[PDB]
Amino acid sequence: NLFYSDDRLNVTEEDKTRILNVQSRLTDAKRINWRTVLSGGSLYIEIPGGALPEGSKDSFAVLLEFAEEQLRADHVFICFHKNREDRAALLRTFSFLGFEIVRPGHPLVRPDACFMAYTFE
Amino acid sequence: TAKDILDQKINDAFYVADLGDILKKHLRWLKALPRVTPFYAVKCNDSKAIVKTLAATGTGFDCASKTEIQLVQSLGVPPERIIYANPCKQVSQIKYAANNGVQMMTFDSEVELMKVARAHPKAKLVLRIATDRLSVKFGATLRTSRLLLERAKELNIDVVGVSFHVGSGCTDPETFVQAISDARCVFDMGAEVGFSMYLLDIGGGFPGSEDKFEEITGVINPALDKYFPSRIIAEPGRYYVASAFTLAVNIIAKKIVLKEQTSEQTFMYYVNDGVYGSFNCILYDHAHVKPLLQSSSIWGPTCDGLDRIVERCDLPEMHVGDWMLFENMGAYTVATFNGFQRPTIYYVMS
Ligand SMILES: Cc1ncc(COP(=O)(O)O)c(C=O)c1O
Repeated sequence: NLFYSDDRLNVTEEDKTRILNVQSRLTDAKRINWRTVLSGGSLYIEIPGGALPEGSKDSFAVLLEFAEEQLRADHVFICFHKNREDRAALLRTFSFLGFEIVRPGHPLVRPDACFMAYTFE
Repeated sequence: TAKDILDQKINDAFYVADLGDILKKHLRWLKALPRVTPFYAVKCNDSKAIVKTLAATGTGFDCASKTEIQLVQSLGVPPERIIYANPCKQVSQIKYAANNGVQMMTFDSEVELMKVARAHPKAKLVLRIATDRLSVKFGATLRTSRLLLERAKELNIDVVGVSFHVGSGCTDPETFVQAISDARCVFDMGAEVGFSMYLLDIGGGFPGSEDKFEEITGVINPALDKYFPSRIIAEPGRYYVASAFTLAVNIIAKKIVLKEQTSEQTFMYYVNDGVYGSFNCILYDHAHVKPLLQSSSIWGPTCDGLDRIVERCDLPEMHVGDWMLFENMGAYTVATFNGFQRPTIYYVMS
């Protein structure tokens, strides 16, 4: 339904709230899509089955321009099942980015899934 | 030593930190790394005291956010000791750093480059390379490095050096000696593409407990005297602050579990500090914390599935209200209202 498109991104849409399908046509990479969902400022990216395709973070980093710059999101949350098998390495890597683990019960988030929250500045 | 002040407060989870251990370890540092200038990765522990002593000695500061250069600028540290080395940098952060005199900014991709170009084009860029287990990949590969080195020119941006970061869990020194080798090759293509490079940053990852340093530092010193003889900085973290802190947790629940087939008493203690509060390690780096006093399993305040501090340890009975201790809880155990907690720290400077 043609939400946004620039030189590096192609986000088509799926239905309320607003779900987004952001896809990175990066300057030399393979195809990396992120099924996200924007709900009241904050955007919630779902994390693929793993392992991750070779493109991110260069893709995911673009996924933070937008949405900080286009969706004007104050919060971007990631989520993956728990499970999985690399929950550690996952938790660890995204923490290298300004992320942090979210204590269950938060007002901005099910129990089968592990969340992480990155806030903008 | 300070391993008593705990008791002086025993009469709600709290820290005590041997603020001397911070210093002796810095002393140990420049005795083991005389060539390297340490830049504290403040994200490891952004407590003002920890920083204020460190700043007052002679350490630079690897910052990674807006609030972090705040903390360190407010302590009157000159922006010539600040290096902005966040893996993924937001744009507004590039700008804030620009407007505030910080010049050294890392990068490892063209994506990071464009961002730097339109926010702080007059920055002193340091190309972070990828030393050889994590999801995404961090640091440039030896090939893409060159392409970044040219692109930087084709953009007219000053690249002044290279960096790497082996990080924790490096189970072999021959990884350090290799990066410095690759760090040479990159210095070349830079000097070859036409850059007056002079800054080698070797990142951080060196241990902060005795469970070794000089072992890693001793394979380094001959490697630097080799590839880089006549500036070298680092980004340590876990090192400085690990062995300084000791966490005091209070048992806030008790349960006995039996498991009878056809005869096995086991205890479960719940404390007021969890894996979503302080013990990020055990689901991050899969830690193995041993508890100290003054068969069971220790669980956290959140009744969650993996809020499990220790899964199985031989321990005498209690009851509730008792405290337990964990040493070397200084690295990545402090942060806040997302996401809320804030404990209280007792600094003991002899
Ligand atoms: C660029 C950089 N420097 C330093 C650190 C922290 O170093 P240390 O492992 O000693 O805590 C981090 C994360 O590990 C980092 O991303």
